[PDB]
Amino acid sequence: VQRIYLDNNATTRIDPKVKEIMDPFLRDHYGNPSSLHQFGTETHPAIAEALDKLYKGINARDIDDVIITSCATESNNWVLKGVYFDECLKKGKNHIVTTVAEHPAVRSTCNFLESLGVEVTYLPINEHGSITAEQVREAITEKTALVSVMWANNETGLIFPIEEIGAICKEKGVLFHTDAVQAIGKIPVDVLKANADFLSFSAHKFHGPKGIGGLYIRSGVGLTPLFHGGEHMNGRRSGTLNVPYIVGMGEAMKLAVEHLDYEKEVVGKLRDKLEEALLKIPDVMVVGDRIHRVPNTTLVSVRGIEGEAMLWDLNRSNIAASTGSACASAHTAIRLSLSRFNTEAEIDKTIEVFSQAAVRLRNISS
Amino acid sequence: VQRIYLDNNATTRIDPKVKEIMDPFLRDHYGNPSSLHQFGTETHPAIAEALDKLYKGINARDIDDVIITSCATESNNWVLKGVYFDECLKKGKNHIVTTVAEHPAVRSTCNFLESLGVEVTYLPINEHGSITAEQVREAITEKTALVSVMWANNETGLIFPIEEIGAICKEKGVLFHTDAVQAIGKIPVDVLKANADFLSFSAHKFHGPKGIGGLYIRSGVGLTPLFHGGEHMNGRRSGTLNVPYIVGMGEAMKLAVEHLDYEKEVVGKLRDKLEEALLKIPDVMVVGDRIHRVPNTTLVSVRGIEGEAMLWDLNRSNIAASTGSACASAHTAIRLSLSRFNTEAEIDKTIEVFSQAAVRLRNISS
Ligand SMILES: Cc1ncc(COP(=O)(O)O)c(CN[C@@H](C)C(=O)O)c1O
Ligand SMILES: Cc1ncc(COP(=O)(O)O)c(CN[C@@H](C)C(=O)O)c1O
Ligand SMILES: [Cl-]
Ligand SMILES: [Cl-]
Repeated sequence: VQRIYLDNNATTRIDPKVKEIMDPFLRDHYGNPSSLHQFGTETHPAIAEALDKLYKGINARDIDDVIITSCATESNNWVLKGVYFDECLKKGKNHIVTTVAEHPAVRSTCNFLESLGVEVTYLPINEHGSITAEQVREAITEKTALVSVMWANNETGLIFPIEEIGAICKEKGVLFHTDAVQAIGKIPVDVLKANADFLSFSAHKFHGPKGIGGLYIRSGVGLTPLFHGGEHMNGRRSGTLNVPYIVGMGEAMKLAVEHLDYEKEVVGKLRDKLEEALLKIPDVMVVGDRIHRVPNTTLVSVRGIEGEAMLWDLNRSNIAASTGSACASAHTAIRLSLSRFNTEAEIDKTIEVFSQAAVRLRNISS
Repeated sequence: VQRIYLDNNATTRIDPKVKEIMDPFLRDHYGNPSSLHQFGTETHPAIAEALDKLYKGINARDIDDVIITSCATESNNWVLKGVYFDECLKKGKNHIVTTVAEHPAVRSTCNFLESLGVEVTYLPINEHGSITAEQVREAITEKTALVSVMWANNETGLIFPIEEIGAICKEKGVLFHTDAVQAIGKIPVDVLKANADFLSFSAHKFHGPKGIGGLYIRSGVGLTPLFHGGEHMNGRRSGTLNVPYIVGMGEAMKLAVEHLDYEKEVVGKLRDKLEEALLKIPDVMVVGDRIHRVPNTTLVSVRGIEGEAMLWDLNRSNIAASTGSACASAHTAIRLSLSRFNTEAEIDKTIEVFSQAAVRLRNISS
């Protein structure tokens, strides 16, 4: 059996170099880095190289922190609730502005904060598919504690006017956070260009293991810890370090940025090949803008066929893709998200199987 | 080089069967369980067997939840802060009772809760080395939201009068939580005998990977989530599942309980061998009770030699142990904590190296 994985915005395959670099810390070098003997200290070099790969991966400065978390969801919860106790409760700024397209890790936590009496403006999405950057400008009152905007959307792949919103947040003097999970590995990420005080990212989206993530914190920005115990990570996130996953996530970061040119020149080209081959068929239109998109994702709608149906028939031919709410009723569309491991042959066969399914389910609808 | 690891209360070695069972989910079966295609569903059986190994490992019922967390520190933070928003803020019960020997993951979070205006009684430790169970009885006011007591101490190995305290907490109708990290693998753990509403445990203490843990929640007990997003784990802890670490932690639980008789009949006997061989030398006395201790840990003090000194000289001979504050100034003592992989030969050589060091540093003190 030869199956084709086109759902890399749900999770990615661990790169062999990553599993490679992780194995020894699951095998013989199992010491706790917080220990003082050679079993602990023995682990510090590889840890430092990992963190340096991260700093250099997002262009963070040695003055800043790149705290290692359990996942991007922990990073988002820690940002929202931390700036809640920090600014909303203890500085009055009882307002947070974000988008309606944020991951449930953001939207749901902001919903909890509304439950705590916080006023939140969820910025409406336009027809182009992204935020204007001026929506936040007209949105920032004088009691906004934070602006949170994802770097790129997980369903549509649409990049957002970050860097611009970073400049606006610097101007009005307000905290800036970006869920950058779908940006790492796809497009370059610069915390300094973005004027971001907080940045989130999850490892299993650039071919690292699930269950580890990272939160970037600019120098001087305070964030009341989500994990108390105050021993690890300058006290900001307690708990024994996931040494293996840390190392492998450093290597996953490195390999991810070393394939950026490959991601746009090759992976994006296969995206254009598949997508363009797919809209040559009756009633199918891509959801959202096509120009400012991450190279690897396309989200297309189909005739009078729900997304889950094409997911089922595609699954029966061993091709994996997700759904994605689209335009209006929702109706659910197909999200196909490539990676650096897919080939053109897989793409041709995905167009074959796709068209066969389209006329199959489309004909059976009568 | 042959080095001897006697710091299993800091972390343990991943059992080969665990790395074995984990490998495929780092290799070919990398799908996100939240996905609907065969890559996601393909992972559900091994996940279910893992969770069943956990439930059966702590004698939890199918009605209860055993939520998978990032570590025991996340579990403790989630318990304290969750019952804070649940009971202290929204039921007035602005009081929490715990011990002074709790892990910093507990004590530090309770310190944060005091910062939020919560009254906390940190129960004093006695000369026997444990809590009375009646200390909580005389401590439970009518506005206590929760009692938190570790099952066994990480520095001394002393088991605590759990089950008794569980009965007291059932009587006065108050929430009961136990940090059971040092109990798993060492002694049997029964949530039903303990009348515990919340139980914490970390995986890397029974030969699983660092960076995954578990929190047991009795049926009907509400706990406002620390991770919002509400997709995973009945919504109580969002974030993509650490499929590999979940599987391996299930197997680590299983193998841990299948070696309980070996842990007491063999590992405890090697503990008694080393410890008894060690107090035959001048001014050294074990810290705390010797009867009700986990089979694997001993904490001994030495003459006029700080603990860190013996740690250094032992490290130079490639033997790993930790410290542990003891009695009075502190002075710091030696914590040696065994595992199921140590042999008698290692113990004899640890007594040799130990005595040589004792007279070495002891003589140089003049
Ligand atoms: C009782 C107890 N609870 C919780 C923890 C922390 O577990 P995590 O790192 O997975 O959150 C520990 C670690 N102890 C080690 C640090 C020691 O005592 O040396 C512990 O002994
Ligand atoms: C932008 C973004 N942030 C955060 C997350 C969650 O990451 P963790 O599970 O490591 O916390 C995701 C996952 N997306 C997947 C679920 C999807 O869109 O299908 C995401 O796309
Ligand atoms: Cl918090
Ligand atoms: Cl909370």
